[PDB]
Amino acid sequence: EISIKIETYLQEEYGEEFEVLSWNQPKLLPSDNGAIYATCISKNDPKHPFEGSYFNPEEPNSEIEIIYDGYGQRLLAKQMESMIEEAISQAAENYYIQGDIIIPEEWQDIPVEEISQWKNYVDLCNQSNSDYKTLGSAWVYIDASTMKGKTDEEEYQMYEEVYRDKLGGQALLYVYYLDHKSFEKAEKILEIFTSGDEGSNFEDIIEGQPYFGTIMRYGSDKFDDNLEIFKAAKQGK
Repeated sequence: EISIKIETYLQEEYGEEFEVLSWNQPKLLPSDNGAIYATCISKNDPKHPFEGSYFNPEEPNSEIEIIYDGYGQRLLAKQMESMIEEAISQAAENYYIQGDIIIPEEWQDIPVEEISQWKNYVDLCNQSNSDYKTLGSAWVYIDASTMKGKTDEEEYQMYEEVYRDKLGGQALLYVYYLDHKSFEKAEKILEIFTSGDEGSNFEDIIEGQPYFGTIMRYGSDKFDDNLEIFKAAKQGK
């Protein structure tokens, strides 16, 4: 089975045990043996899945080939999530922070021990004022019923600090203020699918809910959208 091959590889490669929640192999005919896209979790971080790209050869008992396992990428997402959580955990009780960091083909060969250190990743991304890479995006989903009463100014200031002082490059922030029941349904989907691959029913749950979307550009200490835009977005108008 393809799942067991992927699980066995990840465990042998990284020491921990993993689970392939699901996998996908787009192809028009069953005869095509295109790339296999697997949604995986480590048992130690079971609520935050990551995608890996594999090829499974034709003949029997074939050892699975790795296009890109996605684990170095996941470790970078885990850190992005952690740094945002330092602010989000003071703003609300229930939430889901989804890191969306994509390592390009050029860097996939870099050893995981090297690339997974945030400092090295930022160095790789920040080449010049003309040659830079967006570090990533954070998709934060908050249960609006469980806010901790920090003022809008205090909340915004904390995010500004994470993006300016902690992340260290060009990055985007999305904060959805979902109603309780919406959040709880959302969370169940986010636990088993990666960023962007949540599905149409997820899009239906979050549609119309108030959210704030912005970017802190390369060489900028502030977000493109000021406090006033944040307050308006948080109400929804």
